[PDB]
Amino acid sequence: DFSHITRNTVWGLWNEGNLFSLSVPELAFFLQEHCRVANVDPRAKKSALVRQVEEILSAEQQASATVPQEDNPHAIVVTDYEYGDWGAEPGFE
Amino acid sequence: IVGILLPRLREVAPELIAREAVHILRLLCSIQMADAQLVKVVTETVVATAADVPLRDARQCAFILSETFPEEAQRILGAVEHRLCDDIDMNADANEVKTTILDVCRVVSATCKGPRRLLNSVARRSMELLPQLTPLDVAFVLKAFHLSSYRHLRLLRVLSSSLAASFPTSNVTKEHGLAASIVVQSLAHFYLSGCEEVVVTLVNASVNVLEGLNLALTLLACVRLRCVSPGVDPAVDALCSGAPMRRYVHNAHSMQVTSRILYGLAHAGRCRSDEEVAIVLPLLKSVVRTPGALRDDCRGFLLDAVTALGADGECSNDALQEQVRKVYERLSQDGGK
Amino acid sequence: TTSRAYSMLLLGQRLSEDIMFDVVQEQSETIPVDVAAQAACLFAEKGDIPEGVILRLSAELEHISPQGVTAFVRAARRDSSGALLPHYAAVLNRFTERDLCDTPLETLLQMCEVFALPAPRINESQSKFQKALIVRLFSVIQGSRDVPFLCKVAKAVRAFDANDELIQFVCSSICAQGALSECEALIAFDMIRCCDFVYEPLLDAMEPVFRRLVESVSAMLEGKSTINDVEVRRCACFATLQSEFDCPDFETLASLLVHTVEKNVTGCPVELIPSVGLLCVRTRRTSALYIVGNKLEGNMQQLSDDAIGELARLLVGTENLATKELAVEFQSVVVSRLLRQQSLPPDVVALSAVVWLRQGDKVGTIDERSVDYIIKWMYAIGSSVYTDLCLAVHLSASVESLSNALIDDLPRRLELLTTNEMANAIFGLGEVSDMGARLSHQLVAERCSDYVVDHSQEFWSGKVIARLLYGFSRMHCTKRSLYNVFATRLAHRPVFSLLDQEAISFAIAAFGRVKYLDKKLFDRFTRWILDHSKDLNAAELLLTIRGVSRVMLLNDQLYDDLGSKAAEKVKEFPIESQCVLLSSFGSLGVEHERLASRMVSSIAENREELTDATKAVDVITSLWSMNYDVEDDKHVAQLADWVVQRAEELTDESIGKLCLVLSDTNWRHVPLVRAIAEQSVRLQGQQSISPKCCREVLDVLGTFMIHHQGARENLSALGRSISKERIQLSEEEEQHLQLLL
Amino acid sequence: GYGRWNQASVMQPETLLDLSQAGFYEGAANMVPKAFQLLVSDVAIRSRYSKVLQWCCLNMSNLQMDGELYVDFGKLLLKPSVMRKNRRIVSSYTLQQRLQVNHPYTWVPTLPESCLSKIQEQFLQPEGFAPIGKGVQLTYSGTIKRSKDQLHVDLDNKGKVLAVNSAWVNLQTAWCTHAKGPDVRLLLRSRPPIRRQDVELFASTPIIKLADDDVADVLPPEHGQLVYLSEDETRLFERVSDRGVTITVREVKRQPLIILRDEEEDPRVEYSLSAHIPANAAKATDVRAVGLTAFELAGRLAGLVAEDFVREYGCEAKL
Amino acid sequence: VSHLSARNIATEALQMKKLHQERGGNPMLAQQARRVLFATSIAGQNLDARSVALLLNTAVYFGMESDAKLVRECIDYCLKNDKLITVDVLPIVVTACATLKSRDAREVIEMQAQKAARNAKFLDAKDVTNIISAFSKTGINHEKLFAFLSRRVQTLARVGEFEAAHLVILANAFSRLRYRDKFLFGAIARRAMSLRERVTVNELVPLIVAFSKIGLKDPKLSKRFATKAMEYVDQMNAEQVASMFMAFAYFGIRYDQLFGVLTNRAVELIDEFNAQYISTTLNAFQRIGINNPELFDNLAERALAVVQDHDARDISKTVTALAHFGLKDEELFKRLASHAASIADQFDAMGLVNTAHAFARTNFLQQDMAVALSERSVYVCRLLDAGETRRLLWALAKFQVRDPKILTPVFNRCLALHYDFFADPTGSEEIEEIFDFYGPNFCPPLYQLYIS
Repeated sequence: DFSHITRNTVWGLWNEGNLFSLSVPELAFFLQEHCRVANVDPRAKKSALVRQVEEILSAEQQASATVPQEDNPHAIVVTDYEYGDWGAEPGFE
Repeated sequence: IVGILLPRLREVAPELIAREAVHILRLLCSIQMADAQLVKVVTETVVATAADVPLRDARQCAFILSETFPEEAQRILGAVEHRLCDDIDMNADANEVKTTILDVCRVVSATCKGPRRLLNSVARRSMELLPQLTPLDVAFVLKAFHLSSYRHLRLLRVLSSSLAASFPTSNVTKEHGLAASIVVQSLAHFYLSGCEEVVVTLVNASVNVLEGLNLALTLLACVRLRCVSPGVDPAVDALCSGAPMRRYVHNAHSMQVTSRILYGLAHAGRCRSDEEVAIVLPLLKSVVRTPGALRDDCRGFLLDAVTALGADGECSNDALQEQVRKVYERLSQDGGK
Repeated sequence: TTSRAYSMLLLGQRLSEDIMFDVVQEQSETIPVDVAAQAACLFAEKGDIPEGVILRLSAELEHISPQGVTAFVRAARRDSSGALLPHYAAVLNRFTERDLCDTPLETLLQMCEVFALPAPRINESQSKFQKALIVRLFSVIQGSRDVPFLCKVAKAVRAFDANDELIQFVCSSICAQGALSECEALIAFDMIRCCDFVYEPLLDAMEPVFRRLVESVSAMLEGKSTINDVEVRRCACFATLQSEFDCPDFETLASLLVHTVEKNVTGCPVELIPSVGLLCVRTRRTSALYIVGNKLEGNMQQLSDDAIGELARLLVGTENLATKELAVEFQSVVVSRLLRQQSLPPDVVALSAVVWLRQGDKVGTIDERSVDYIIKWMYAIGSSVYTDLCLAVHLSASVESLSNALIDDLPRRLELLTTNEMANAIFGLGEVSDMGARLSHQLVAERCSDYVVDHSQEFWSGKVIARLLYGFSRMHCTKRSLYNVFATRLAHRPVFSLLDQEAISFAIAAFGRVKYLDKKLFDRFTRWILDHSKDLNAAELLLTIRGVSRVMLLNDQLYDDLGSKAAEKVKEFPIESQCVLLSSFGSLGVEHERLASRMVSSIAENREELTDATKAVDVITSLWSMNYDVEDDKHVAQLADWVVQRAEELTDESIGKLCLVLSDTNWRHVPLVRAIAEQSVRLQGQQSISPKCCREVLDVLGTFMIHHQGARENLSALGRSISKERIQLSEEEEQHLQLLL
Repeated sequence: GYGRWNQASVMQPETLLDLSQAGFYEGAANMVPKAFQLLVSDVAIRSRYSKVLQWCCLNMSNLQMDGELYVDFGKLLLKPSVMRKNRRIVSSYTLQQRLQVNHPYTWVPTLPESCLSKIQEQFLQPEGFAPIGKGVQLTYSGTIKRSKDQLHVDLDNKGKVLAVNSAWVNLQTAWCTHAKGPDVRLLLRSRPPIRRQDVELFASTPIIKLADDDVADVLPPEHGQLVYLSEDETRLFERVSDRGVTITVREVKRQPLIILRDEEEDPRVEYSLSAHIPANAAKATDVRAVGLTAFELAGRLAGLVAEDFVREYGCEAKL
Repeated sequence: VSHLSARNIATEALQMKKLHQERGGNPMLAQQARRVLFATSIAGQNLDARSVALLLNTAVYFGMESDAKLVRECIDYCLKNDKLITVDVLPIVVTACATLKSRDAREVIEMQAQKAARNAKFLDAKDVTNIISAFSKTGINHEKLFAFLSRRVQTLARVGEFEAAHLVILANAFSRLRYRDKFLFGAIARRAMSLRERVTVNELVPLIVAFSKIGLKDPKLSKRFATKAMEYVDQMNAEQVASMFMAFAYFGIRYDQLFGVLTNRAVELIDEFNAQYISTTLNAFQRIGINNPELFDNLAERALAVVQDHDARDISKTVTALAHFGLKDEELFKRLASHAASIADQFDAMGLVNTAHAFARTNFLQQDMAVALSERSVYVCRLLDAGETRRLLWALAKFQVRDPKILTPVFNRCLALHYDFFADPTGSEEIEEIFDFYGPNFCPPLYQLYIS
């Protein structure tokens, strides 16, 4: 309903559970603006909106943030042929 | 300090447990800083969780809010009504049920209302657990059954009958002056026969301790009690012989008390003997002598009393009749705006 | 075609699944708006109204009959979505209320009574409609003095529409006539009880009439022995009304009547026994003893149809006054009266079934006639009746038809129940439906979950919340929403701090069954439990130990206290409870020597009650995980020998669990090993054993220096496919190896 | 507890723990990937400042955020506890990690007076470009501490609040340290979202009571604690190099009045270069020439004030 | 006051990982696993090493890094407790502490390498492959360990003891490790040939790739694999076809029949090509020298279908492959240029120079692309050698760019490497073109050095 709703906020919620902290207008606005939904049903209650938002985000992820530790031997990778800025490396010094 | 904290308290209130809400309301009511914003939300919380809340807290909140916020106290009492009735009925602790009936009676008296379902149970348990009650307790119970327009014949009759003039320190008592009158007024509010000996016994020993507005109320009650109860006639004679009444007549200073005394005495017909004249005259003197416009209850009581005195042809005292007529003239003049 | 269904629903009949299909009939246009509104009413109960129906209702505001107005109001008040509200917004309370009293006032009474429906969980039209209807009511009732008619209309308007003026006026009008016979007295008493109002002159006028009625009935003690049935029937009706109402003026009469009947139980008619019993329930009377039973034991068939309801309501409450024989004969009487015409209203037979079910297994199975009657007219059953049925259905086995009917109306029964009744109904069905666990109990569970997670801001009591959670957990409908929302709703300072020994154990066992631990909430729960740990009875220690261990919390003090408390209370636990407690403690590994030592003795002594021999090996295994030395005192040896004697019930998994404990602790039990070997041989004979079991059996056999040539011959071939590195060999390499040998 | 408390034996196997840790990802200091730089003077460092800045702008874009590039001049003073066992030599990587955990640096943005000889009165004048500024604009700058986070407010001299928004969060902070001249500090800052209710609330209630010369805090105690107020004199200049690149130079002479710590006591004067990086700049359009341009301009400005920085005002024993 | 049981959490997370990597990998399960794992914490409990590498393996699988507390408490206790880690747990730990950028995730690897070197002799077939595949990821540089492990591989494979799936793992790991040995790869090839027909195509292609990527100068194995690839060409998809194209190009020998059947395979799989491996199937052709135009037209036709989403390096590779015998299909070329302008994101300096050079030498000049590339050229010219600097300068000149801010850095760089700038004969002609445009006025020192 306002500008404090942001894709970053509605992602830090989705990844945290707790998606039910947003009231009905907040989730309706999120579906209308960011999710490009035609028009959310005003009759819809909290749970249906939460389910729709979670489904939209799940389809939105469209990538894998999991680095596999297995060794799949059917992977044909022909592609292959430091300053310490982006964080504070733990256990240093 | 409380003034600075209150804007925060109006935002922290919805998450306040009842035990702490009691202290909050006590603090904000002792210093006259209670508002219509904290009280509404705290009563909303205490009404929402009436399913399982310490009845002590509900009664405390209702009583504390009764004085300044009668509607919220009524809502709180209604919310925990049936649980309170069950506590009054099935409990075994005599002291707890005594305190509960007493303070719920105080709540009902303060808000001048009470649901009948709770009143039946409080009446039944008060009748059952009669002997332990100090005459103050019975007076408070009958007070609660008054000012609430609830009629319970069996309770009235049984409590009055068991009220055998066993007030503390028999033949000399001051506290019963604040209690006995109430009972009479209750018996005056409805119409029950069989309390003439009661008022006679009460007034024969309390005439030397009753003072001020109390007498007037009693007097008026007796007048109405004269409609169905003849034996109250000696008690009225006690009301016409009270030393405190005479000493107030000498220095009539309270206009409401004087107005009600006149209202009682006009229907008492006491305008024939010299002492009656010496009682009536200073009251009418001080009614007009005190400046300012008379207050509404004073206006009505004085108007009715002077109407009854003027219509009474037996008052041949020319000075008293002229005094009554000029009192009526002052009443008309101050009331013409 | 729809009008028949509308009338059936108005009577309170349930509509068969085929009837809704038949009434769909492609509800197109070219039909009057009244039929469309009736169809909307019909579809309101069954799901949500289709979009075509709501659109045709909205667009066809041409002219609507008062029957259509009733249908529109019912549809608005019944639907959960609120679909009618937009169009209802334009025509709130039928803002085209130009229709005067020309419509017969019975239709106005229907309009009044449809408003009594509780609203679904912008409103200014209510006051306008109610005040207009009050004016109309005053006008219509002014030109009449029919006491039954006046009382009936006041009861029809008993709802919050008149500001204590119509009633007061009606009571004054009734008392004005001064001809108040016993019939009018009873009708006026019924009306004045329904409105829960007291009018002092009215009670004053009615007091002598009931005085003379009770005086005649009490005179019928010895004199006036000539019985008049109408007299006793009227006295019983007065007794029932007074018991329900508890008037403070009509209490000498009630006390005198109870005194008369109590000390003079000689030949009083049966028609007085039920109603007086209600007067016995009120006012704290133990005189209900030796009145029902002693005077009414097997001869209550003489009671009239209307008097059966009072007896049913008497029996339902105060379960101490209902016995086995009374329940059986009452159910037989109800079944007998059911078949004929003028049958009883559904509430009475429903209460009869409740009384039948409360007993448990002391009776047989409930007659299918009563259940077939109850499932029909299902909408006519009240709310408290529904709650009682749901609570009691789990106390008697061999009941599935009634339960299948019960858990079908919950989506329709959502908005008609208070929160406490909702919790009670769901917790009650959360045993029979749990035993079912079918597919039909999935749509209903999900719909109830959605409804109770939407309006979750109204549940203000901890016990209701927790019993709701427990009921939804014991239904195999495990979501995240219904537990996430109610985990915080259970954490507010007003909602919290009201929990004690319940709504904590229930909450823990409803979290520790779907694995939704909340760290802070559980920390607070465990702090509370550790605080008031001296007063948790059995059925809590189990319900909280099996809950806080399916979420894997290693609270040292909490476990060390709950173990000791369950050690002190050992007899109360049943055998299956003891096994589950040991399994719960052993799952994590939280050793407790005192608990196991004081608990395995009970299972050893009551060894013969175990369902088969698998559970004994389960006890031994989950007693080993607790690092309790199974080589200790003979108590473990008794269960081991018991397994030995009947070592034919062991299956693959049981042998697998037993081999590990035998091998790891260095247990030299030879007979147990030989029994394992023989049972494994016969299992392989039945071709129902797994290679891992064979490998473990051979392992334990070899480890203990036992030959047992019978098993090695027909088990090893199975037992090497698990432990043989089949290095893949090509066909050329295979033929080369064949050349080698 | 009651019901069938002896049939607790059936439990569906497809139950995996689903702990909820609400309140985890939220906050102001826990919303963006940050970056740190310890670039030391005396080329090839404007390549680190290119790569890190480009990746930070790309991250700001992918999170649907916008920010601005803020550069200023001052003097770092690292806390004495950064070194250990009194060793004057340390790896440039170990130091960059030492400063990134505790942030034990004190930052003082200031420049000596009489340094406006070069700016606006040299070839820097053209560099400063058009002085579109409307002259000194008397303004008070304050910051408020909420229950959770902090807000920053700018109040005009005679009127209600003119700006109220959330605190700054700077993704990339670079300490481009010099030897004798004033050090140059580079930043890529962004604004966390702010609730319209909060801005309208702090607009409705007046913040301070500047009656006569003295000022006092009249903020209601139910909203925050006034921790820093300073009278500001502000001037502005703008440049447009045919690329929408609005490298704005701004001078502010702030006089701290409402003080919390002894660090901010005396009157200070600070220059500042700025740009604007919207949610579309990191897409297609080059967003590295802005960083390098600001770096070169800041280096030149630092060089032009080298001599007078170590004059009677201040001293630098950088050896 | 409430500590989750780490062992049971591990046994739960293993099931969660199996579900996540077998069911498809919906993010809801990943979020649930991360939620449960974050609150997990090793404490005064006494977890065994077997059930600590699991809390680390699953965590790192689900995205956990040194940021979390679980990892920081699991990477530790591996520095202090090293005896507990046996050769079964070692591969899991080593492949876990490989993507982790911490500085204990590199002391752990070295401490484990000091253990696997001593025990590189006492290892069976499976554990050697597991340890080698684990140490391949970390990019460690311990040659004694690799020599010992190669010795153990040869000893174990003297008698057939490797199935036809560990050969792929071992060859891939050593090739990615950049370890050139003729003995070990000869033994692996011998063992692979021993298990005839057990190496299916899906297991054959990666072996060819791994052998081709190691730099083994020899005609033996490249001759042997030819018939196997020729027979297996029937049942392989586009990705493996392109990868084998690149591998056979990098081996450096020309096989007529194999390449012919590969073209006949590709023409049947033209539809599937997604242009991420069209780059390889074109660059292999360019590198080997084969210039058969039958499939060039089909690749050009398929390049239109996917032009909007060519990768950045893909444009460079494809266009420089369109240099040799470029058929000048401007229909695709103009859109490729426009996309290259739009894809002007992070690129490769070599990629930039090759892109510009291929754009200029084909004589199909365009404006927007040239502007974008010239703008980007400044940030990368400081990392160019003399030859590529010359190529970039000529490409700029053919683009007719006179912006001083663009040409000053490249001129400074080319003056810095003047001796190498002038000493390349193959660019001498190009020199006579660059000064053909700029004239003696531009960079007088450069002209003075050029005249001499």
